[PDB]
Amino acid sequence: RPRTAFSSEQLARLKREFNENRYLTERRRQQLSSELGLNEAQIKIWFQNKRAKI
Repeated sequence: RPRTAFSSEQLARLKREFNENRYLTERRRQQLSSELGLNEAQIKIWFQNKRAKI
């Protein structure tokens, strides 16, 4: 699944969440999917790549 394009607002929210906790429980990933309008799979990959860059 190739990464989708995130909006400025979606990225801002993602970075803020990452800053709070960089590991994502299944439940939080599901709540973040609902709130941001992104597939849970896109959030998971964004989190994994972000930790790798870090």
